[PDB]
Amino acid sequence: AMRQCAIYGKGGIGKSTTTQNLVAALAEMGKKVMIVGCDPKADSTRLILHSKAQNTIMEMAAEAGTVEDLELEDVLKAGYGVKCVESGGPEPGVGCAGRGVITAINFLEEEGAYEDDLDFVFYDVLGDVVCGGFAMPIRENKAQEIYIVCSGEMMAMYAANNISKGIVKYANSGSVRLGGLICNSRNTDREDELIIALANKLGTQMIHFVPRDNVVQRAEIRRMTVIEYDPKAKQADEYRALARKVVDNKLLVIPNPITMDELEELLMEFGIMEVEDESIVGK
Amino acid sequence: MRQCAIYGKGGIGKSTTTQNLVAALAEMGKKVMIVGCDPKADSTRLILHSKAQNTIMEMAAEAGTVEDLELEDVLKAGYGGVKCVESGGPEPGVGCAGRGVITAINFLEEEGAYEDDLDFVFYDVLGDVVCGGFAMPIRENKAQEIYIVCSGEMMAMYAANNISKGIVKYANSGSVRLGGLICNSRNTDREDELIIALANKLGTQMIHFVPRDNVVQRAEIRRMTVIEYDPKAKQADEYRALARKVVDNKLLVIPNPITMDELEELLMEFGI
Amino acid sequence: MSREEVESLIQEVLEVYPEKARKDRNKHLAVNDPAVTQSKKCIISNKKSQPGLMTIRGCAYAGSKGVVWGPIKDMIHISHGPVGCGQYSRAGRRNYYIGTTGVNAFVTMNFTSDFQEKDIVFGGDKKLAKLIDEVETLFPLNKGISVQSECPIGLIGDDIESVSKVKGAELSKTIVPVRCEGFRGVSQSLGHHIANDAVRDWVLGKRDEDTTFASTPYDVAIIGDYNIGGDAWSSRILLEEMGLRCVAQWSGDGSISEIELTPKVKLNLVHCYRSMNYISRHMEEKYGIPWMEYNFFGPTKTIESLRAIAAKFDESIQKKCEEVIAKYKPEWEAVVAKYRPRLEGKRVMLYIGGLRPRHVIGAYEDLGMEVVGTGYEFAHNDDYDRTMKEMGDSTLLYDDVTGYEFEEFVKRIKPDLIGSGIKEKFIFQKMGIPFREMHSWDYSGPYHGFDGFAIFARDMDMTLNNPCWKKLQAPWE
Amino acid sequence: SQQVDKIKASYPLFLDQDYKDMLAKKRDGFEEKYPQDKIDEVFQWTTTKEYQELNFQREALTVNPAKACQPLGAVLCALGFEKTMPYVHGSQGCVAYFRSYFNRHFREPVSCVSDSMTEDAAVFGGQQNMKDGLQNCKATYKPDMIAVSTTCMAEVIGDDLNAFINNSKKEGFIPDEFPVPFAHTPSFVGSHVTGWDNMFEGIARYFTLKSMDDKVVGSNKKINIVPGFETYLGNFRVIKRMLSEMGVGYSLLSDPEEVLDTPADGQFRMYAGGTTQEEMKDAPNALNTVLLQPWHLEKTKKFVEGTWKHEVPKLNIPMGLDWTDEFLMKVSEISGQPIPASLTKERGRLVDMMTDSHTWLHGKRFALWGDPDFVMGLVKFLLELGCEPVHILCHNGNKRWKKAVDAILAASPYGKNATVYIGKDLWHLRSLVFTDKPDFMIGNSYGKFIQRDTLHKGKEFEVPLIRIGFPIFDRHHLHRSTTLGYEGAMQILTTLVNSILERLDEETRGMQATDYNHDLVR
Amino acid sequence: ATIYFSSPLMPHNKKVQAVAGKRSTKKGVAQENGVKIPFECQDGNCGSCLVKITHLDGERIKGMLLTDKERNVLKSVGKLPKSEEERAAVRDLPPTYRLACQTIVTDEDLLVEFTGEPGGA
Amino acid sequence: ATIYFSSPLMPHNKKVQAVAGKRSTLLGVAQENGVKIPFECQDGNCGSCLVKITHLDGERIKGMLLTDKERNVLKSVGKLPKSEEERAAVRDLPPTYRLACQTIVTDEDLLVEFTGEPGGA
Ligand SMILES: Nc1ncnc2c1ncn2[C@@H]1O[C@H](COP(=O)(O)OP(=O)(O)O)[C@@H](O)[C@H]1O
Ligand SMILES: Nc1ncnc2c1ncn2[C@@H]1O[C@H](COP(=O)(O)OP(=O)(O)O)[C@@H](O)[C@H]1O
Ligand code: ICS
Ligand code: CLF
Ligand code: SF4
Ligand code: SF4
Ligand code: FES
Ligand code: FES
Ligand SMILES: [Fe+3]
Ligand SMILES: [Mg+2]
Ligand SMILES: [Mg+2]
Repeated sequence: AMRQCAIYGKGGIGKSTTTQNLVAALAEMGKKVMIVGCDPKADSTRLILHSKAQNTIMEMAAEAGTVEDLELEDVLKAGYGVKCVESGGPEPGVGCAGRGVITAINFLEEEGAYEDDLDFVFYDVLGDVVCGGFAMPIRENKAQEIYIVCSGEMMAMYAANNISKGIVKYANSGSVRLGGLICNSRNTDREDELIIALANKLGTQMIHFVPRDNVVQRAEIRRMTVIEYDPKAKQADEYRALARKVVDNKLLVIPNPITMDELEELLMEFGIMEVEDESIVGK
Repeated sequence: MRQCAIYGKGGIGKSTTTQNLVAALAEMGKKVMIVGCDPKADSTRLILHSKAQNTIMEMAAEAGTVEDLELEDVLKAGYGGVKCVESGGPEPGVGCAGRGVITAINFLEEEGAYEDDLDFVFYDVLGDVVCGGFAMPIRENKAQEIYIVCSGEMMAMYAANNISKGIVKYANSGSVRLGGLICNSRNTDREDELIIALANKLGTQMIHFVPRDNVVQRAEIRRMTVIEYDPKAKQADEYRALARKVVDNKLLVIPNPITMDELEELLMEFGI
Repeated sequence: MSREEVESLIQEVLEVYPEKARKDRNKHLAVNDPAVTQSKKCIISNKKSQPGLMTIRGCAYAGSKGVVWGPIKDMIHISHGPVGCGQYSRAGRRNYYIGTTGVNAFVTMNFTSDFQEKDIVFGGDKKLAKLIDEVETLFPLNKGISVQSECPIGLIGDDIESVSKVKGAELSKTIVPVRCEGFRGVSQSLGHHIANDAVRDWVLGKRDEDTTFASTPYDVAIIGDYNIGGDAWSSRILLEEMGLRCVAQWSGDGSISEIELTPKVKLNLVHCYRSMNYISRHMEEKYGIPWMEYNFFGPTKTIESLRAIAAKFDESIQKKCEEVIAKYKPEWEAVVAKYRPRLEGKRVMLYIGGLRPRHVIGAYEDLGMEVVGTGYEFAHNDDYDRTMKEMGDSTLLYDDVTGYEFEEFVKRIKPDLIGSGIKEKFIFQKMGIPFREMHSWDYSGPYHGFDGFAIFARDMDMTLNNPCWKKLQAPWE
Repeated sequence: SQQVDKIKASYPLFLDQDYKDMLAKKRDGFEEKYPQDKIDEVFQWTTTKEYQELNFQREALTVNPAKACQPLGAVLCALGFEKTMPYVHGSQGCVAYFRSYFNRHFREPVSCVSDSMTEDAAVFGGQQNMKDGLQNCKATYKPDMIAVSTTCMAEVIGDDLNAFINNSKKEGFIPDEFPVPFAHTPSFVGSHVTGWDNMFEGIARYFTLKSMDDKVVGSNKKINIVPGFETYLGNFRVIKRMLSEMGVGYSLLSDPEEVLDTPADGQFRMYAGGTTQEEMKDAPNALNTVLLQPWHLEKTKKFVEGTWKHEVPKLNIPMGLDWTDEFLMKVSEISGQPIPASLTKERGRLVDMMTDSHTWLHGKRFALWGDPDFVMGLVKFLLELGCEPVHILCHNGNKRWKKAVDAILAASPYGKNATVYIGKDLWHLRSLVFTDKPDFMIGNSYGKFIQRDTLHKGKEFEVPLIRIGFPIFDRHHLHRSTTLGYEGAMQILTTLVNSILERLDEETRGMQATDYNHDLVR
Repeated sequence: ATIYFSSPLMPHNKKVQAVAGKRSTKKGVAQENGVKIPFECQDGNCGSCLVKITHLDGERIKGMLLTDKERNVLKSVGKLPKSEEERAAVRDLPPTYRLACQTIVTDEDLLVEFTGEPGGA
Repeated sequence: ATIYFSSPLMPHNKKVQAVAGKRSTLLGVAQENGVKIPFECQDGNCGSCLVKITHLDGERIKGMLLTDKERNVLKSVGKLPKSEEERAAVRDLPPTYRLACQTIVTDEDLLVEFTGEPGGA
């Protein structure tokens, strides 16, 4: 009755907004969803709780002394009918930045937030680099279905390739699978077909393509999801379609990572980068 | 409320300089609090006119534990409305000598003696060794401003350097800064600019130069502080100017330690 | 109501104490505010008693030998040390059991080392070994031995753990040493923890590699019910009629096999938090067995607890719970109809250390009685967190109340009834206030469940409304 | 299931069919109980002679003892002085158990305090505990005197009360002139009677050791009486009545009957009666001092003879006929007052009651236990009634006491079968009454579990119990009775003969089976 | 009871077997085995004997009593956080930092770390 | 061999009994007892199984071989001072920081601490 899902991608493309809007759309269907923000930025529950920032598990453990004394109520905050928690992160420069994730999920599993009283559990995970903590939900079989947010940018599809490499590495010991690719518009002409070709190369699909709408900033200025701000807007319709196809998603495949030259030629194929030649290297 | 601490080696006029500072500040209508972080029970004798203020550790020992201690018996008010706290240490050889400072600061915070519309709190801390409860105000970010009392002697400059190193160690964990270098004279040639040179070498600014005279001792016999013993004294006005420079001080910097050979050369090329 | 004059009353009562005693005792007397969830800002508990003020608390030996280990029937409990400690605690607690005493059950018995001066001086461990050998010789049908240490055992310096290990390996029988010395702990509260630790370390993990027990998905375990006057049986019959099967009882009428089989249980039913929360938490961490608190005092609390327990199982258990509630409705309804008019609107003060005062308040309110003051000698801060909601506004709360304080509070408040132990029973019976022995149920009971509610109501009516209370003053006075 | 008109307590509610089925299910499922055949076989084994030999080969394990620890007797002694607070330097559990024990026996409030010594006092001693406890007790409960005894904790760690009390007095915790007598009462030495003796000796030494210059024997022309560990109010009352009837000036020392029998009139008297400090100061002016229970009053006897210069008479406890006569004659000789006609009439009435009931008492076999002096007096009285003691038990007896009881038995033709046991417990007595069945047992309530055991073997093997001693828990207001003097002998005779008659009536109640002996007149 | 003493002054960690519950404290155990823990008082008011206790058998943690004197001394050297004080008050569980002269050996495996300096740095 | 696993991720340290010298390494012992040390490779080059091992019985320290693969991984992680390398090379004594996948259990009492992160912060 519980579908454990994670959203990965390079920082700065819209993982948090897409995740929050997907949860908002799911809550309309009567589903009960829970959000875990495994990103050190700690802003993945902003648009749901209407607050300036949710207090992180690490912050509470530091102010209280240890994680064993922490309660669920001050850690789990219920807004829009869905539960929200934030992993946080350590001080930049010491430890491993993903350690907070390891502190969070573990704590949750010992407190009972992981009991199947919920239809959907989602992990907004930073996927700019795949190391301990940020690959722990893949290594410890804590995320069945992974969705990668990607734009028509070289770095975004590099991050998608790296996350798929991690998935295929941990494909033989667990049921962690790639459920599809989500594209957020960067005002690029050929980006839709570009990530279509990328997903075809990787052996996966687009779940959906999200248009760049200026109403998302108007929704965030109220610390609000776009679904609640205009229930009748077309961006809300796109988010609802993305949610319904996430629910109806049944293609869970082990991806086929491509090389750097393949990514370079895929960028070449759609005009984002010009044609390289060997005779024009020295001038 | 501004939290300031006075450090330096023992015997350099630290206590009486702090007492004159706080009495001068109280002359202007400000209200100040004194916490004596020196094991010697003499940090508050010149503003209360007493043989020796009973320390927090002594009362805690006599009253069983510190939980039975009351704020009224430890907080005594003196001339100018000053609040006086005295933190005695344990007997020699019995544990850390800095337990008194930790106990007293914790007790003062627990009983809420800081928020009572105070403006200045002064911690008179021993600076011979920076460790235990003596480095505790720097460790816990209790005193935001720190002033070191030194003279043109090797021990005093080394103590100032050690306190500067202690400030550097805990610089990143809180807003603990070295405001300046208070200079006390022992009637020796070429001392003022020696201390100005030390302060410029380790990044701070000299606050004020205090000359040695006999009026402070005549006031000391009467258990009296200089300013309200005789307000028209030249040294009384010098203490007033020192207080004015302290209150209107806005330079807060992180010092840089100087090596042993650097201090030796600085002492040598100035004629001593 | 009327919090101002109860505050001033606290101030007047605290006037005779010396400064230090007054300062400490001021923290343990409070005025109840039901809108408070953290009692630590209102009352302070689990602190040492002031010397020489006639406290009611006991020792850890009483809280371990006399409370947790004592009700276990087929084991032999050796009071290691002088005779008196086991003598005064023999058969003083009405933990009921079924067994042949002296053959296979040894609850009312008193096994003691009976230390002399030569034992105080020269060791004492070899005496313990010889005692174990004699116990095995004369009592072959016992299923275990516990050694509850008294005060001198730790003081002189003794290793009862090595003796326990050696003799258990030699005789192939479990020996549990319990360092329940009287000086350890400020009250009986630490005795519960020590006994729970002993069970966890020497008994609970015995049947870990065994899987010969056929467990059903309705298995439960009663933990924290010590069968005073048959309380545990009255709770057990209700639990069994609901469709649940109970394999363990902790520890009233309990056995070694029930303790060993408890880890094979789907739900832990904890009645007394204070004495068994440690073992419940350990079994939740290790074996993953969930646990909850239930209350069987009065009809309302019994129905609430039955529904809450049924909510943790399938629909058939809920239907069975509805069946038993419908079956037992007319009984307690008739008891209420008969006894509430005689007891309506009468005020009661309570002082029982541990879980009972918060629990009994619902049963009292069921008969129209109001609790005006309450307190526990050994309860911790979580207990006071739990009881503030139950008690009425501006009512009196005390912790480790002394004899003088309790007497002055009773004289000022003038309640209609006081429920407390034997040590204060005759004191308040002299002053003409009806008294009930809450710890022993005044040699009556049981009080748990619907069957116990009738006895509860009858007892309170017979004591509060007795004519003897109207003849205290001579006609010529 | 309960009927609102006939509400059942535990018995017989737990005899219903549903409860029986529930208990049977519990036992058969999750108890691993031994088969009933095995249980019956082991029970029958426990009643054999070989099991008795194994039981008497015990040296380390004691089962069901018949004695308590010293501070209980110390508190009982301390309770007998005017406005005196018993104080126990040690842990609080000791005081809680003492108070519960005495409340359950006397059904009266018992006041005692402890310094609540803990692990901190276990490591560093209990000087501060003593100071704070003395100050708090004096400030709160306002006693004229504080009587200090020790807990085994304080005895093992070597806490000396003299230095602690002097330090408390000289540091201002209590006034220097406040009387704080003390005694050392280790729980591993002797029993409660030894604690009573130790505490009384401590109080007497506190009040008289330093004022022996102006004391002349016989100045106040009174006789001191020391009762010892006594839990019968009637025993104090009868001694007072007999001494006042003779016109003999006396001074009862440590009599708690007043505080232990306060009336219920809407007020709580925490202090009542008791011997005043003046009578303790004037004690060595008496003509002589009489010890009512000399076998547990030896140390106070040494103190009285050595210091007070009193020729303490060699008297037994005034139980029975001969010993009461000897006590009366010795008191008359010491005080010079003749025995009046009222006491002669009372003795004649006792002899009349002895002759009236001699038929039913002759040849009856008794197994008794209790305290040394009480047991000796009871055995003597049983010998004067023609009864036959068989098993005499004293868990706190010594070799000298056993020799004295053997000498007493040898001087009567009814003591041939009698054997004396010292250091034995109630399990030994159960074995003795199983293998050598007497007619009745005589002791405290702890013997009731023996009777049940015998009833399990059979109705004809049952040995009924007679409750005379300390403590009696299952009966009400039996502490108001008397055991000393002619009155106590009368009550004991009535109890014995009526128990025998009630047993005979019970045995012959079956119609057409044994009712032919159900006589109306006995 | 097994106790492992550790210190930068000690070249090797030392394993000792101790009898639990003795009136003599961990200081007695340390002194019998020649473990140089600074003991500079006889009333337990200094902080010289401060040690860090780690329970190696986490399942076998025994409930204890934190004495008021020990609590005050631990707070005086700043080695008792509020959370651990509340834990000792409510759950009767020991804190991480203890005093050797006030620590009663329990029946478990313990690791006692000390740095050779008195409590309070 | 008695091994005490400790970690801030674990609520309680666990005491386990292990057979010394097994072909299965400390990683086998950790896996069979449910201790979650992050293992992220099968050729012993990732370094994610870095643990800190303390020999509780200093007398019973057993000499071992520090293989070149372990040495290179520890240097790539940074948990290998030159002094410990010299000690391991000359006196055949194990370093403070080890790799669980490449550590063979010896017949002694060990304390194994891990933070849950891969080796190298
Ligand atoms: N669907 C969208 N259309 C337009 N802008 C978007 C959309 N989603 C996100 N953004 C913009 O991207 C910015 C940062 O995205 P964010 O979600 O913080 O990145 P991350 O995925 O790292 O959390 C936001 O300020 C937001 O305005
Ligand atoms: N401005 C001054 N002029 C003359 N003597 C001074 C001056 N300041 C301090 N002294 C002397 O130096 C000594 C320093 O002692 P005090 O200031 O009481 O404590 P500390 O030894 O901590 O400085 C005093 O006894 C005082 O006589
Ligand atoms: S165990 Fe406790 S003092 Fe919970 S030591 Fe005490 S048979 Fe009381 S209020 Mo006697 S915590 Fe039980 C108790 Fe309550 S002995 Fe009984 S009645 S429910
Ligand atoms: S607090 Fe608890 S009950 Fe008290 S002694 Fe200590 S373990 Fe025991 Fe028994 S024997 Fe008598 S009453 Fe004590 S003084 Fe020595
Ligand atoms: S594993 Fe990744 S996130 Fe963690 S410290 Fe290393 S690089 Fe940073
Ligand atoms: S830290 Fe400083 S004050 Fe404390 S004991 Fe060491 S030298 Fe003394
Ligand atoms: S030696 Fe001073 S506190 Fe232990
Ligand atoms: S598992 Fe990767 S180095 Fe050990
Ligand atoms: Fe009575
Ligand atoms: Mg984000
Ligand atoms: Mg000074």
